[PDB]
This record gives sequence, structure tokens and C-alpha cells, in this order.
Amino acid sequence: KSPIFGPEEVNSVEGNSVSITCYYPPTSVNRHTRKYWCRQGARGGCITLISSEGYVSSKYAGRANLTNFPENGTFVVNIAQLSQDDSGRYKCGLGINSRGLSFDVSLEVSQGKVYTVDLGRTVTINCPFKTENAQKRKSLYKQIGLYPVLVIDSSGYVNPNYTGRIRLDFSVVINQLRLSDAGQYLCQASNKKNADLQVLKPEPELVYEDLRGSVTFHCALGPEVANVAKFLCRQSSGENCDVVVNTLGKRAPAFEGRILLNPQDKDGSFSVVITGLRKEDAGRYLCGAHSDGQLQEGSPIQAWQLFVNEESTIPRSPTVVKGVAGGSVAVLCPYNRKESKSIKYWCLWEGAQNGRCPLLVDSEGWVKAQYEGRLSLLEEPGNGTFTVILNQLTSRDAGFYWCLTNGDTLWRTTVEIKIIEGEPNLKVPGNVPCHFPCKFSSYEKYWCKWNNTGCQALPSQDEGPSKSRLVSLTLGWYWCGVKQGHFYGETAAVY
Amino acid sequence: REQLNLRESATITCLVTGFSPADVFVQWMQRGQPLSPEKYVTSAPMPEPQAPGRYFAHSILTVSEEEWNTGETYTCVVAHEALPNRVTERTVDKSTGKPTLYNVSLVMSDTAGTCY
Amino acid sequence: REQLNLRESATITCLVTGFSPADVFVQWMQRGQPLSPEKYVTSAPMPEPQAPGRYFAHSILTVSEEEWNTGETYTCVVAHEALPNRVTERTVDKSTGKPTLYNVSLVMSDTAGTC
Amino acid sequence: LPEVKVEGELGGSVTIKCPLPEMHVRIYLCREMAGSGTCGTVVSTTNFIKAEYKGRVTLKQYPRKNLFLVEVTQLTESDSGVYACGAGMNTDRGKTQKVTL
Amino acid sequence: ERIVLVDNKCKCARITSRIIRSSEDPNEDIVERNIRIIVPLNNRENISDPTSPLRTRFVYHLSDLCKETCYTYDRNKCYTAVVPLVYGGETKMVETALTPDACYPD
Ligand SMILES: *[C@@H]1O[C@H](CO)[C@@H](O[C@@H]2O[C@H](CO)[C@@H](O)[C@H](O)[C@H]2NC(C)=O)[C@H](O)[C@H]1NC(C)=O
Ligand SMILES: *[C@@H]1O[C@H](CO)[C@@H](O)[C@H](O)[C@H]1NC(C)=O
Repeated sequence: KSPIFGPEEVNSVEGNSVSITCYYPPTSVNRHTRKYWCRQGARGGCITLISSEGYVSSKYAGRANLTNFPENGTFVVNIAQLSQDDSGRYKCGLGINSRGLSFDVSLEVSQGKVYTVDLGRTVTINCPFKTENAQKRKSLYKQIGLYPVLVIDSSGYVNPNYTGRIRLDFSVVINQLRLSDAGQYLCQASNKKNADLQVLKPEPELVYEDLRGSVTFHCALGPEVANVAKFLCRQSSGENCDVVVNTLGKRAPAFEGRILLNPQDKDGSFSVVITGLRKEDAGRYLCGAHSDGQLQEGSPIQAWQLFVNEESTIPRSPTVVKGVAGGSVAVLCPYNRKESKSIKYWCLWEGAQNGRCPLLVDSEGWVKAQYEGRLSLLEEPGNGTFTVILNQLTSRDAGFYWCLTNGDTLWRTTVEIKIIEGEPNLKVPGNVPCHFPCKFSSYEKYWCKWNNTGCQALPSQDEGPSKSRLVSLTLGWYWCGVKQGHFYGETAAVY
Repeated sequence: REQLNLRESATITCLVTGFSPADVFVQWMQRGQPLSPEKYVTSAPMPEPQAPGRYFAHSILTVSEEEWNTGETYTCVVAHEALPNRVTERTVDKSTGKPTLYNVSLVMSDTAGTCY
Repeated sequence: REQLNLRESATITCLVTGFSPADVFVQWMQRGQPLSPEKYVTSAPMPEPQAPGRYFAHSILTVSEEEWNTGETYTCVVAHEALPNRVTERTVDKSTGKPTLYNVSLVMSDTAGTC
Repeated sequence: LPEVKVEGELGGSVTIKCPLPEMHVRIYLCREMAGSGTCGTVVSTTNFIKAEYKGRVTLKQYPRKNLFLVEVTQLTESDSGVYACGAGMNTDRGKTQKVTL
Repeated sequence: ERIVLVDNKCKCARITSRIIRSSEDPNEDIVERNIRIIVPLNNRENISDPTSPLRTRFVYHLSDLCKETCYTYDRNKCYTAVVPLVYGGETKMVETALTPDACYPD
């Protein structure tokens, strides 16, 4: 369908300006075509209300603006002087109206002591007191059925509905409010005075990401709730948070290896990283600490509306590169051609929830304990990718590996290494044996002297298939591997 | 369809499954009269992997590819001492599929538009 | 159509709407290579009625009605400092320009086709 | 799409030249089927030869300049169709070397 | 649920297939084929040649698409032609942009 993404549903009060941002896949055509904001008329197609090419309608004359941000890949339509008439179904898109490439935005304008807080957040209500009497008999009162049906006992006992979260003094403070808790409570002190309580579900922070890419969520919840365990939903049709990742330890089965969770900062703001996004990742992701993990009411939450573009510039990456135990592999990791590398970090996964990646190698050349020697990263194929290798086929190495870079567009492409025991394609350990099958020998079996800084080729048996390869250093860690030239085939570990 | 496109030949397959005595015997009759055993080849019965006493057998009869487009029939007769009256006939034709109905709908409008 | 009924000469107009800055340069090319400037006569950019900062020109080419009736493709080429490759062109001729009849022939085949 | 115009008597034999892309997956000669309007193979890269044209035609492969040659031993005056050579699995629209007799 | 068999932008030919489940059982699910074709009706025979005659006959062979003259401009593809722009005495061949939205240099 259309790769255009915007607010599925805006809303506002009359006389208040609204800003609607629509995301489109950044390409030259998309950056230079017409950007249109039309209104789906009841019978008849769009009547174009505003366009990027200087057009504005009968209305939206001096009320509206349409700015195009090609670099961001977006366009923002601003509508001022909103009215009850300006409510209905609109479309924001590119090119021709009768053409598809668009997104549907449902705009609704609502007619224009109050305390408005998010669900599961602190709030307090004031109730004026007559000072002529020292303390008249007062309690809390609720607006349900024309008469405050007992909501707080005058003795101080908490109602079953408002249990264990209310304190009374005239100030009453209640925290962890659910959606149904708020109401225009009429409190008396009998001196009756009005009040208002409002709960608003936080608006989702739209995130438009690409297929075969990575996304990051920043759950900056209030510090207070900070220490309570946090989680990350994925909101379905009916209210059921298919919990994806949890601070407590819960993990989603179809998200293994990939997802990494940053530890909580000083406050309570941790980031969740997802990689290898697919078309089924499109949906509302809801944060929320509330120890249990399941998104249950009365908890501070933060929302995101991820949209995965199905027309992505990220090229295909081989998802799995399984190999022979004692042999070697080759992992070609794509990166942004525009911005060249800074640090080619290469990682592992601890789990499906924690998953703190362990930079096996870096552009400097620092290597981990078990991969000290038996692992390398070799820039070329320079044109916007590279090739990290890992010889000497240990089993334990099975898992998922991330091709990190500290450039800009941070795709953290993931690759699965399925190791299988079998015949090794090249020969053994030196002192200097080496062997690769004749079918695999169409290339040029080579030797390198292993350096964590840079692989440098050195002389060995440089002939035809000889038993097939071999290594000679007639007069450390060394590599005896096949090379395609541009790209590279497997390795060989000699001492 | 794949092989039909080749426009070289057509392969039809009797596939007989569940016969326990395994002395089954397929035979092809086309144009009401039996075809010579040269055209059709019948495999030996083999045990049903998904069960026990039931077996299975093929019989693939090859034919001119345009004969199949001709519009023939090619019946096949599994005769085996277990079917009710000892013979079972099956027939395949170019139109043996359940009827397909079209739904062409030509929009000659210049308004009503498409959907990406 | 009223002008085409008289069988005298037909006038084909090229409207350039929407541009900005005020310079535009239109050329006419009858079926192939350039028409010589006696023929058409484009005007000068003059602020569009209701679009604050854009303008519009208009170039009119007069041809013989037979010439327009045989079926020649006439092309208007605009050079502006705001187009992609500074130039663009739109051609129109007898049957594309407001034709009385649409004559099509869809011939779809192999509707099946192992896909 | 060229169509060689060959004539021969009842015993006169005709040879057909068609390009060989060296693909060798399938290179074939196809008589025009006038009874239905499509194309039906007579000889290909795997022995299939038509029953009506039984053992009367043969194919030859040459890599010197990529020849596929059809040699017809006999000729029963039966009006030869449009022997359109082609390549690939799809016979009907793989047509190239058009020949009529 | 649609499986997009083909999407040919050279001919506006999209084929998708779907197993529609009318009844609530097996062997009654209709397997479909949703061919959608958009006819230009004003495009020339030679898409890259503006002066070519108008195209009236549109042939679509669903096998050549399942796996060359185009019918419609692709919106992602930059189509250009060459036109002589004589201004002064100096005739110069210039690269006119047939599709201007897609032909902006990067
Ligand atoms: C019209 O069609 C032909 C194909 O049927 C093509 O012409 C060639 O294509 C290049 C592309 O730039 C043209 O610039 C060349 O001029 C053409 N070769 C020739 C004859 O010069 C293209 O589709 C169109 N070319 C025309 C007619 O200008
Ligand atoms: C209209 O199309 C038909 C069918 O292709 C053709 O026979 C006829 O000549 C065409 N007429 C015109 C005026 O193009």
C-alpha cells in the first residue's frame, strides 16, 4: 500500500491551530512531487484544500500553511482557526489526488478548578474551607449520579475503587489514576464548590522507519516510577499488550537476538533498540513501568506508532550465514554509502530482553577474549559495506551478530550464524597444513599474517591445488583463506 | 501448466492410495479401448508411510502434449480385489476443473481513480 | 471547435502557469524541428490572478487548418530557471488535443499463464 | 523476426538455421499449429519428436558461430508450417527465427 | 492477504492472488486472480518520443509480465528527450525533461 504515514487521528478544540506531519519515503521523485492535503468529500473524491505548489482553497486562505522538509522526508500542514465545520476525513499525499499514494487522517474538532494529568500520574484537588468553623465534617465526594455516592469514608477509610492511593487533608492527593478515575467532582466544605479532573491518553510519538532497518524507543518516564519494572507493549486490536521486551526478563519469542535494551539512566529513561524490522512490526508500542510487566492500568506509559516503509533503500542482507565447525564464515554488513564509517562495532546478544551486544571487534582493532586472533574486520568491499570474518568454527559462536556503526542512520543490521559440524573446507593447524576443495578453489587460496590492526598477506605455498593448500614460513597467529578479490571467502587458522 | 507450456508432452498421473493386499493393477483406457502398455508405466506398490496396511502406487501415462489440449479423456482403471465390484474408473479432461467465472469490469470513467 | 469549423487557420495556445521568477522562454516546434518566430507570439509574464507570488505566460501559434487537420504534432518547449533540466515540452496534435472520439483496443491474452 | 521462404518438391529436403545463444537449456523448432493458432514444438533440446514427423527431422549444434540446424530427411508434401525457432521453457512467445515453407 | 504476483510499471499491470474464504470450511475457498490494468489512452506509441503517433492498440500478454515498448511513464524513472532550442543563431540540442517531477538532479 501507500508508504505515506501520518497521524491516523488528529483532534483539537475550535479556534486552536493544529499541525499534521506526514512522512514520505525520501527519494528525488517524492522530494519533488506535489504535496497535497485534500478532504475526502462525502461523494466525489478529494477537493484539494492546500498544496505544496502554492495553492490554497476558498477556505485555508490565510489560515493554513504547507511546508515541505525534503531532508527530514516529511511535510507539515498547519491549520489555524479550527472550527466545528473543519471536521471529517482528510488525506495527505503526493502526486495526483485520484491516485492512491496518500494517507488518511481523521480530524475531529471538539467544542471549546481543572486538573488534567496523564493516566497513572499524580494529581491533587482543592476544596475551599470555611474558617468560621475550625473543621466541619468533610470527606471526598464524587460525581456519579447527582449525589457523591461514597467515594472516601469520612473516617479516612479508602473506597474499594480508590484504594490505597488517596490522601486527604483542603487538599486531596491521588496518584496512579486509571482512565475511569477522573471526573468533575463537586466537593463541599456545607459550602459547595466545583472542580474538574481530566485524564488524557498520551499522544503517540510517530516514528517512521524503514524495512530491514532499526528503530529506537526512548522511554523517558518519570523518575518516581523509575525504579518500578518497565516494559514495552505492542497494542493489538482489543486491549492486549503482546509484551515484546521487559526489564524484569520477559522476552518475546519472535524477536530473539535482535532487540537490545539499554540500562536505565540516572532518572528513568531507558532506550529499546529493535533491528531487522519487518512488515509485522507496524503498530503501537506502549511503554510502562508497573512491576508486573503486563500493561495494566494505573501506570505511567509512553506510546509510539511505528510505521515500517515497505519501499526501503536498505539492501538485502543475508540473514543467516551458517558454517562448518572448525571452518570460517563471511558476513557482509551494509552501511550508509553517504556517510562512511567511524567505528565498525560488531556485537553479540546476551538475550532476547537484555541482549547487551558485545563488540567483538572495532575499527581500532580491539578484539574479545575468545575471538582474540580468530576474528577480523576487513573494510573492503569499500563501496558502502564491509566483511567481518570469523574462522576456527567453535559451536558456542552460534547466535546473532550486529553490524554497528557510529554514523548517522544507524541500521543495526543483524545476521544469524548457524554453525553446523561437518567437513572443514580448508586444512588444519600449522607449526603448516591448509586445504580447500577443488570446487571451492576456482578463486585464489591466500595467506595473511593476522594482525588485530590490519590483515597483511605474506608468502606461503603459492601454487595450484597442493596437498588443497598449505602454509610455509621457513626462516603468532596466521590466516590461510580464499579471496574472491572484491569480496572474500573463508579462513584458516595456523600458528 | 509448467510442462504443458513446454508444448512438447503431457503427463497424466493415476495415483492409487490405501490398497492393503497390494496386488492392485492400474490400466489406461482412452477412447473406450485399452491403451497399449508401452505408453503408461506403473510403479510397484509401496507401504503407506503415513499409516500401516494401506499402500500406494502411481501410473503415469505420457501423451502428446497437444492431445491433452485436443480435449481427450484418458480414464484409468484401478482394478484390485477390494473395490466393491472390482474396477474403479476415473477420467480427466482439459475442462475437468470446476468452472471458472470471469469478472471483467471495464471502468471507462475519467474520475473514479485507482489505489496504489 | 468553432475555429476549426471555419477552415481558415487554427490557433494553438501554450499556457505557462505557476512560475517564478518572471522569465520564461517558449519555443514552438512543428513536428520535429523549430518553428520560426513569425508564427507564434508569446506574451510577457504577468502576475497570476490569485496566487500571490507566481506568474503566467501564454504563447499562441497560428497554423493552417489542414496542417492541423492532417495530424501534426506541435510541441511547446519552455526554458525556465526552475525546471529540472531547465527545459520541458508538451506536445499536442489533432487527436490528442480534445479529440471527439477515443479509439482503443485492449487485447489481453494468456489470462492464465503460470505466474 | 525473419521468415525464410523455402521451397522443395515432394522429395526435396529443407535445412533450417536458427541462432544458438549457448544457453543450451532449450533450443527448439516449432511448427505453426493452424488448427488452434498457437505454436507446437517438433524438435527440441531433449529427444521429443512429433509422431507425424516421426524420424524425419534432426538437429545439429555448432559452436563456431552458434548454429542450430534442422535437417529434414524426407518430405511428404504436407504443407510445412511456420517453423519458428525459439529458446526457453515458454514455446509460444520464445519465437525468433521465423521460417515458412 | 493478497500475494502480489507481479507489479509491472512498464504497463500498469498488477496481478495479485488471494484465497477468499467465503464459507467456513475447506474446499470452498475461492482462489482468485486480481488483474488490474490502467490504459494510458493519451500516451504516444513511443513513450520517449513525443512526436510519435498516438497509441490506440494495447496488448498485454500475461506471460511476458509474470516473468520492449512501454505504455506508461514510470513515476520513479526520469524520462528525457532532446529538443533543438534555437536562440540567436546558435541552435543547441538540449535535454528536455518529459517527466519533470522525477528528473531533478540529485
Ligand atoms: C523511440 O523508440 C526507439 C525504439 O523503438 C528509441 O530510440 C533510440 O533511443 C535513444 C534513447 O535516447 C534515442 O535517444 C536515440 O535517438 C534512439 N536511437 C536513435 C534512432 O537515435 C527510443 O525509444 C525512441 N527514440 C527516438 C525515436 O527518438
Ligand atoms: C480504431 O481501432 C480499431 C481496432 O484496432 C481499428 O480497426 C480502427 O482502424 C481504429 N480507428 C481509428 C480511427 O483509429
